[PDB]
Amino acid sequence: QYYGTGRRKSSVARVRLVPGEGRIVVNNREISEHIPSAALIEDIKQPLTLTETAGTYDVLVNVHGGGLSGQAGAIRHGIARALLEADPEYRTTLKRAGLLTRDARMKERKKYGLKGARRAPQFSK
Amino acid sequence: AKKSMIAKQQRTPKFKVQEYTRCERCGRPHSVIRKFKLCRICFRELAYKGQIPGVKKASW
Amino acid sequence: SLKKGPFVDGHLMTKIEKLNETDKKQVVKTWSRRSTIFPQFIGHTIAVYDGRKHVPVFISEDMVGHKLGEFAPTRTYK
Amino acid sequence: KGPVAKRDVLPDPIYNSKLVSRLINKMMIDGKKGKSQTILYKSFDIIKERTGNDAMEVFEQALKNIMPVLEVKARRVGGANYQVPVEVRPERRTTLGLRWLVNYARLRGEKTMEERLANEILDAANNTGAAVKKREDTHKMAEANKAFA
Amino acid sequence: IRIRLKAYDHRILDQSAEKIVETAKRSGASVSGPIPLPTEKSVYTILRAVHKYKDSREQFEMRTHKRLIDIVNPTPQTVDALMRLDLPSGVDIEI
Amino acid sequence: RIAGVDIPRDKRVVISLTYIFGIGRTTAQQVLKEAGVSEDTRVRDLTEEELGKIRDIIDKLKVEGDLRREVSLNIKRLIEIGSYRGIRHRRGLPVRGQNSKNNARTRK
RNA sequence: CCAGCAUUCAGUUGGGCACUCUAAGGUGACUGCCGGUGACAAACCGGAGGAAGGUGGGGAUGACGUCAAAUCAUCAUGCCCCUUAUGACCUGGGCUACACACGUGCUACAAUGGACAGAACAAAGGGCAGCGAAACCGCGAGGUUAAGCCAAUCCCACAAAUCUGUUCUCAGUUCGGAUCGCAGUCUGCAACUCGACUGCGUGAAGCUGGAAUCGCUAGUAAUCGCGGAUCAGCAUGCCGCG
RNA sequence: AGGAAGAC
Repeated sequence: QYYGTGRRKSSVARVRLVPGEGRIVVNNREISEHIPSAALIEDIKQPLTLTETAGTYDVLVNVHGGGLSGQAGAIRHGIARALLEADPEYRTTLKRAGLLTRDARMKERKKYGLKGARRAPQFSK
Repeated sequence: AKKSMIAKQQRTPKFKVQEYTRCERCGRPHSVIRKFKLCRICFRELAYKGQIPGVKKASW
Repeated sequence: SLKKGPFVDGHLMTKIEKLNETDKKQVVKTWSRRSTIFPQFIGHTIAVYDGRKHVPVFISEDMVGHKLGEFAPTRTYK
Repeated sequence: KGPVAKRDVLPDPIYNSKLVSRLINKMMIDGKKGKSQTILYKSFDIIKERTGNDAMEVFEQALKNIMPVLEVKARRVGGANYQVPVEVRPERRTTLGLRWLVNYARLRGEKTMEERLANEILDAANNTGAAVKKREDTHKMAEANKAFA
Repeated sequence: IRIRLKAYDHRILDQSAEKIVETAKRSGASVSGPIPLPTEKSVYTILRAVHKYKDSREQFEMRTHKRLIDIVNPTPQTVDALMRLDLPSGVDIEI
Repeated sequence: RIAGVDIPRDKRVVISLTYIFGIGRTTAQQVLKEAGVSEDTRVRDLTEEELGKIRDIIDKLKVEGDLRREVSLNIKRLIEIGSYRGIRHRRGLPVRGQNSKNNARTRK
């Protein structure tokens, strides 16, 4: 019943993995008509395959907020937190492999007199 | 001539759509705030003085 | 005046009605560009304020839906 | 000032086929992906059994035949605005090769996107190519004006 | 019974929060902790200059925030005692 | 053909009927919905009885030259009324009211 | 919040804070350790628990002064006319005109699309002379009586771009939507001069634009929407958010 | 040792 948190790009997700037979599910709707955008498929298939803990645990995922790719990053951070909670013996191998960054790349505060907080409107002599 | 139109402002007008907003602490229309009834000039001067206790410098 | 009829200046409405119910008379002095032409006003002579003067206009039968205002344009170009 | 580069890794280091993994999950993004990639896969199939051999080596020699080795820059000397050829770093080679591939594929104009992308892949596969001919234009300018060093 | 309080100054609202918790606890009124409610925001934008330079602007923040407490048991004598208890002029109590 | 002028041959009827004057996409949709042609039909395959009944229903609707003469009658009526808006059509200036100095370039 | 439980299509409820969430005290990143340079100093480069290593990202913050830069349009001695008037009251007009040239933006010229049908993911603000749900009427903006809300409950709030199907097959076209006539909805005493929006029909130029020229370096450009402010009503303007 | 370029 190991429990992990993940946050990326104004969205949060919580993951609970318990010993199963390797079942993976978000929001109790399944892969075909719940999961488009196969970046999510490589998201859900990468870390269990790179570890040797693939067919042992089943995971329920709950989701709040945000968009699709930021949601996928929240899935990344949630399952990384879940694995570092559950099996810390190769957590250091996961560290120097990476994927634990929790990027601070959020939307920029719009600046007055600028269009998109970098773009000055236009200039002429 | 400003206080002629100030007299228009405190006096009730003929028809109710003819009524308009003026800040009446300082003397102008044109960017009065509704919920303070202060325009930009006298608002920012008296806010740097420090009244309207909700208001401070903004940054996030 | 979109659903409930033409919206006019009733004082000179009743003035011109009490004119035309008795007789035919001289031009109707008006500052008001406000009024819609009612269909019973056929054949009258209206002096409309253009901003500088009161222009005379005769009212034809074809004054179907448009208001009185277009008889005196307020701008002169060439 | 000074140049600086970063590190980032998308794929797995081991048990990862490079071109197959790229083909299934890498570097085409921001929508209109699914139907385009399925019809693009069957475009790969129709050119697979259109050629009489494996199609990956002719795709890679298409990448070689679009892949430039030299280009030439303009430098200000004298009153003539002369041109200087230069040897090229491999990341710049890759960026130029894919950039000419995509913009001439979208630039020549054809019926639709999958058959036109396959059209300039096969046009790069044989030597008689349009953007391939532009790569040899970059050379024939380079070894026309490489007497400047 | 639920009591709210909403104002600008979170310092003096915090010492008001433990002072009302202290009075309710010394009265034995089945106390509950003060829950932090989310703030409300209004950011105004003012022309920096007086006559010109539209790209010169300034921003003024107004932030006001609220907290809630709840009393489960009736306890009417202590409830009337905390009605008659005096409050500061910034705590802005709502019943 | 239908209103005395020709029709495209190899496109759908709900689009092809928009070619003839004074009738449009939404109107063609709402007449062919009750006509029952399933909104995909080449004119190379049809029946004479459905052709005749669409002929009489587009005959009853205001299609061929009557909309042209109607708007011409109203606009000439506006010319001998005068009344500013007719002067705007006669001069070619924009009528519904706009900034006549900046663009004004669809007309004149 | 429904994890851990019992319950129902509304998972509303009976029960509980561990998590997101709202937030006070903090914990925290400060050249803190190793190596090599640097006369051993200050500093630079590569490494480690780390969320981030060399001011983590952004805002606010703008020195002495220059341009006799801008504002007598908030206030104020300096002169000018008035006080039987450049000062006053109201009605109508004009600030929105138009042969033209320019500044800034919006919408496009399309099949990395248009149209139609279905499944979606939900940031930040505003609401009582208000926000207004359900339902009904309406080929439409809207109208009807109207539950709830002085607001982490009710409303705006039905996010689009996104993902699956059919069509168009390269055309001034099913592109593009401007002008024009008819008939309307709302606001307002009043929409002609001079409001917005809708249903029709009409369908224009435009097939990615010469000289030159503009913005942009860890969510940045570009696109897609969403709010908000002045205000009875009026966004492509401005501010803010994803 | 590596271009001709006016006036306020």
